[PDB]
Amino acid sequence: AEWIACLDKRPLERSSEDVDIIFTRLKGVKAFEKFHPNLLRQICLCGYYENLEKGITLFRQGDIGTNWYAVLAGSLDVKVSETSSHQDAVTICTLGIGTAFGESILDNTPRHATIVTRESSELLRIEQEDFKALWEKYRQYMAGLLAPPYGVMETVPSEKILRAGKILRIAILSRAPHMIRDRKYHLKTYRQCCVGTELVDWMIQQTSCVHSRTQAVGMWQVLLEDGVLNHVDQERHFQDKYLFYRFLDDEREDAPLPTEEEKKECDEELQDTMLLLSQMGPDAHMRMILRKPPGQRTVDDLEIIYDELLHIKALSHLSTTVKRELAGVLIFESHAKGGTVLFNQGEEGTSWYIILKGSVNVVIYGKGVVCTLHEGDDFGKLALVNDAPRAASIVLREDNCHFLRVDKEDFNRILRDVEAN
Repeated sequence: AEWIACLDKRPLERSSEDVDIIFTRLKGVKAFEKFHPNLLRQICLCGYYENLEKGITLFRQGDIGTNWYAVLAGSLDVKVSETSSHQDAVTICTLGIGTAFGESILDNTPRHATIVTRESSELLRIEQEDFKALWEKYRQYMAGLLAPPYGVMETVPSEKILRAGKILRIAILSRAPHMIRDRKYHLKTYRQCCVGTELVDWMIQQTSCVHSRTQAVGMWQVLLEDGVLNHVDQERHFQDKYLFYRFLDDEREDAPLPTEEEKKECDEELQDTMLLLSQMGPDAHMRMILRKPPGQRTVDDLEIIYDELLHIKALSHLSTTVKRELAGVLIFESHAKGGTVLFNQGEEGTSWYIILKGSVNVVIYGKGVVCTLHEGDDFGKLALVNDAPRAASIVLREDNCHFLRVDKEDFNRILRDVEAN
């Protein structure tokens, strides 16, 4: 609440002291995590703070705009009308925490849409003049965030996960050496690998009971999806079964040994590693489960899914019992190539989408890109209660986008199923 007072101060009277407090609060904004320190600094020096209650119209389709924004909290509905009356505006999508919008002020272009707060919200705003100055001075650090024509239409293991893989392999080679070895299966020999069930066994017994095998599976998956732990053949998902997996370091015949320094390192630096995977586990697990058809999920899968839906803000306007039923019906879909068209304006639709990873461009004929959506954002909700065709097109803005999808047939079945009480 301190940063708010800093932003509520005049720009010219802001000490680099204030700038530091505002900076800290803003460094975490999804749309900012890719900003050059100096850029995010300028913003802290010229930006303002707005707190809006639900139901307020920030601005209207057809007007000349005055500010650029970043959602700090709450969410907003983007509405567009095909007529001349705002009465005919339908909600196209919803913007959430971390998303920015309003860049059409750069060339004085009239707003393509009407934005209405959907709930109590907090925004960071930058006025026209300032924003234009910033854009000219930090363009290359923005061309990936802004919709065309101000930005562009579109745009191996991790480093942390690659370290956890290292740290576990040594703890296993240290405490349970017998776990990594050549294994004979069917007149064939698999070199230096581990066994699914035994990895789970070992994870549970190490620090923290981890409470369950399922939890363990999610945590190992975190490594297998990032490529540090791979199924001896190719499988994309980790299974608590008699299947062989291999760590990266064991990819070559000859391999170095944890030369004490590491062991000393692993020793101390292992505890947090488990806690880290523990945190990152539930997600990886859900995306592995949702790949199973609605009728092939165990009582346990649905719980793992449910647990995670509770963290999805786009679903916070739904009853617990409703979200419970949703786990057995949710659909998951990813697309590897940017430029891919999820659906086009004019097509029938019956699906509501929520973004898990990536971003998309919302295109409306004759106008172009009216706004870009990111993680946490959702679109197509109108298709769950209305038969009108898609009022816009959705195009992937980058590679490897993940989505959560809810279809109208399944949503209604649930809504009435819950009327049975």
